[PDB]
Amino acid sequence: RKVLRDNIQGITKPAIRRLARRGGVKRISGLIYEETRGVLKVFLENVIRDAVTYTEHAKRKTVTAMDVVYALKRQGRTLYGFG
Amino acid sequence: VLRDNIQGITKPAIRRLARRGGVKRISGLIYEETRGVLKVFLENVIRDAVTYTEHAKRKTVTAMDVVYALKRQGRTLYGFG
Amino acid sequence: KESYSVYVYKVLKQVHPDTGISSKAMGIMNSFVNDIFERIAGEASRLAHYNKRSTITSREIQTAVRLLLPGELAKHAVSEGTKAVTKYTSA
Amino acid sequence: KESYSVYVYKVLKQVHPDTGISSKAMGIMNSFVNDIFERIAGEASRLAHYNKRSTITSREIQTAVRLLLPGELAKHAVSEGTKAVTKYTSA
Amino acid sequence: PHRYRPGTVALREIRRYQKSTELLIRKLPFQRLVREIAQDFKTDLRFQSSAVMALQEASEAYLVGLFEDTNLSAIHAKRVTIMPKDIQLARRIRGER
Amino acid sequence: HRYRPGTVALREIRRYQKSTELLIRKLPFQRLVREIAQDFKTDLRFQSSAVMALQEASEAYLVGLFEDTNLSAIHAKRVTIMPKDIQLARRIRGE
Amino acid sequence: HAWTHRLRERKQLV
Amino acid sequence: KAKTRSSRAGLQFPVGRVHRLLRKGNYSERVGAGAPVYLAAVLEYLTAEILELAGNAARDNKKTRIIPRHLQLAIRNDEELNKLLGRVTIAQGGVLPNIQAVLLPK
Amino acid sequence: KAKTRSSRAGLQFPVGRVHRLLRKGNYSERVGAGAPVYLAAVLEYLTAEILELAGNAARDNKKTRIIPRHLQLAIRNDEELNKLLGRVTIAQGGVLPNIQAVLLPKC
DNA sequence: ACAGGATGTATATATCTGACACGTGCCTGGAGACTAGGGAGTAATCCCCTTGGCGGTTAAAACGCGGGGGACAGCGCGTACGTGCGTTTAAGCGGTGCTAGAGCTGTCTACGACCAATTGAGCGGCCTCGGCACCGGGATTCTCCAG
DNA sequence: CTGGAGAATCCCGGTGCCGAGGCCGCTCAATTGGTCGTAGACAGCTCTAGCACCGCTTAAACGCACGTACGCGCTGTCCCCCGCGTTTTAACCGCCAAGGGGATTACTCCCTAGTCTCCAGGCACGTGTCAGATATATACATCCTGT
Repeated sequence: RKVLRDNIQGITKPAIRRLARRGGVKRISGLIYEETRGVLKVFLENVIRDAVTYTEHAKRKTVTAMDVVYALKRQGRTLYGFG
Repeated sequence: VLRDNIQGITKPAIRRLARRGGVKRISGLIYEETRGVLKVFLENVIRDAVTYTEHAKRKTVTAMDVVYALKRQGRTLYGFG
Repeated sequence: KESYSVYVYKVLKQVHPDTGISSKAMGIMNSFVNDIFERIAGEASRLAHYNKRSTITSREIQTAVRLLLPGELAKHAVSEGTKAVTKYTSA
Repeated sequence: KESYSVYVYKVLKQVHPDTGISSKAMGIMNSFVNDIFERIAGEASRLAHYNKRSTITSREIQTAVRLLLPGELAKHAVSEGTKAVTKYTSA
Repeated sequence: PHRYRPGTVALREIRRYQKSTELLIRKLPFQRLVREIAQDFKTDLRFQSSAVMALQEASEAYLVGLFEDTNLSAIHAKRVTIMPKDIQLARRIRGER
Repeated sequence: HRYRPGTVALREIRRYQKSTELLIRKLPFQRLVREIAQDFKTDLRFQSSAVMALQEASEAYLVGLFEDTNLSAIHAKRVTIMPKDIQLARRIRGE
Repeated sequence: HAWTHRLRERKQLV
Repeated sequence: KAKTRSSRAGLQFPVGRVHRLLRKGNYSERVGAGAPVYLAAVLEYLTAEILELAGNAARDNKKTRIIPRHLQLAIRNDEELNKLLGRVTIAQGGVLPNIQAVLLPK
Repeated sequence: KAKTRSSRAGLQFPVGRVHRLLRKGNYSERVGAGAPVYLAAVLEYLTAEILELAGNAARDNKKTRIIPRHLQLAIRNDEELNKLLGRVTIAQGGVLPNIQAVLLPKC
């Protein structure tokens, strides 16, 4: 509720398998799943620590979608479709 | 005026770069294949660096025109600015 | 400035006079035009400082187009823009 | 503006009071300082447009430092710069 | 009874998920992940609903970008499965480690 | 006597990773650059430092492939790098 | 010492 | 007689809105007169060829509204737009249908 | 009577030079007073770590004069400066002496 | 392989529905007209430095040869992963409700641009000299096969 | 595998010299000192929309079992690449000369900011309605285990 512990296991095994099959992956070993949790963990930390600092600079308690776009335009991963 | 000139990048010269890269053993088909890489890589830098000189209405490619072309392609080079 | 969606829709009716566009697809085209805008103008600004000038002209943009657009997109858009300037000055 | 080589050499004598620096190594440090300058100022300029302001303050640079410098370089340089501002206003 | 060979259902799904464009992670566990990470930077943050949807659709586009490259690094060295060597290799070539 | 094959190649890696000098002969490099630029605009001129900038950038680019080509060949349980590996490593790189 | 508290080096001695 | 500059130049993108965004963008001290005319042709040209190709893709799926799947298929099946938009992801875009030939039977 | 504003901040980088580069650099319409003071301290801090590390590099190679191999060795032997300068080519830089573990003579 | 059983997959028709396209009012931002001034065009210098050539030294490239180490194909084991079924857990609607805070408006004032007068910090130039480099000379240090 | 073995990297001292490094003038840029005026801080208020909770579906995750196809280790072959030697090519250096073109300076004009008036294009906000989604039955193109 407050501390919000361990939701990285919320990304399940068949959720990862769907993402792999967009890439055209036919066979998946059992050790990908713990690695893939570890990968986007450090991916989201690099995006959120940018997008929060836009909001703290604008003195807001919320985080807008435009702040996320500015964090991703920063890292060479520009989004289209949010402004 | 100038003939086939990519052959000036000699076989031991390509070997020296791979030794600095840390390659212990090199197959034979690479020597006619890295020459196809510089031919791509220089045509993407000299194409940009000429367009700085044509914009500034010069005839000599300066050192900064190379650095501005390299900084644009994400290869920032120090030691010439 | 809020959008380009009027102007995008005029081009779409000009090219494909029957097809339509969803709102989500319009918002991508709206974000698309804004992206290339500060790609070109943000880079043509750097050409002014590299030549110690203070005006951005059509010449400053024409070389900025040749840096950004690869291949035949350069050879068409440069030919496209010079048609617009010569029509603009003659009228 | 032509160089920073006087100011680089003052820092070098302050840190290592015996070592020296070649001219080619000075030209890299000269190009180094110019690179981070428009990394910070070129990005802190974008914070002014994102908040529709027109002044660049120390607050505009402090958040621009926290975006650019990773890890403990952020935690030191922010603490470094606020020492300089408070000394500047008090004197 | 009827039973497909081990690999025909796999190729069936690759044609399925490359055809459609929906978001593949369930929303409420992802929308709970972002508040796990945001607590370590500033307590008591609030999120626009479109801000979280931007975080799926970039991160899902990021992970599919990996599995296109880890697949190539597994076809290279003549395999079909993907070991976690492949993920570790096709991030160190990209320059992420 | 004669060394076993490989031990000389290791000693070069000990040496060329220690030096910083340019590994391509400079005069055939200038002749290469002036004929590539021959195609774009005829009758161009070059500053001498402008070519040396193209020297050091392109050498650092090719070295940049060969530590990533080398990781491709180790990944294939091999030692010899091959043109399969270069075509891989620049394709993951995004070229 | 010029600036030790200002600079960062904790681990390790290399 | 209004006679807007886009109509005066024969374009359809707003020359005035480009000219204001150049001046209110801290790009330079001055902006030339022919400069926003030249941008408005280029931006109108690039949006013409995407809607050319995306209109072809919507016809191939027997639809009339262009959906952002069609923008994804229009860009990724053109090699010059791929070099322009390599670092760009598209929301609700998806991936090209592409299966590696090694994985196919048998 | 001079009392240069960099000396008021207790720095060595020229605050007045930085303030001039911000104004004619076309970054905004206005530049605050505390802005070039805060920026010059940051630029001083970054040079103060490279020259401290490259100074240790030349001392380890028994030389009293930093040449740009020492800048290459000082940057690439971190993880923060390496991350900051990950796409930077240094003139006359060379490579770290790295050899893969598989490419070694067995026994 | 053939075949047919079986399973998906495509196809056609029908029927909702809600988002798209269109219309309207309005308003504020673009156009017109004009003035002022300075940025930039242009001509004319200078003179740096780039191109071209030459001759000699010699390091490096090229070539050939022999051999062995590595690539690669083949084979076999066996286990880890797909397929599928049954069970179970939450995601997902959708509906309600609360209030935090985002957004906006209106003052107002401190802060930065601008200016003019005024130095001195920093550039250029010019010196010297010593750090580093090259040379030579052993001095350890791996590498190597014949035992 | 040990052992001299030859080869090689290291440490050593010695010339020695060119490039750091510290002088010198000196001038152009930073500083001081005021002075507008407006950007921005701040208070106040509106109300959106985000958080929280509810239940109730049911799709999707989970767990389990099974067989099998792939990973992986092993072996053997051979050939392709390394190492070494000899020979040849041309990079490199130093020197020289010529002039193109970069760089700078005056000069002047034409272009653009700026102001004000003016007004119509393009916003917000509406509203019908058809493209599309969903469903259902049909026809079809699959995989595949048998024979």
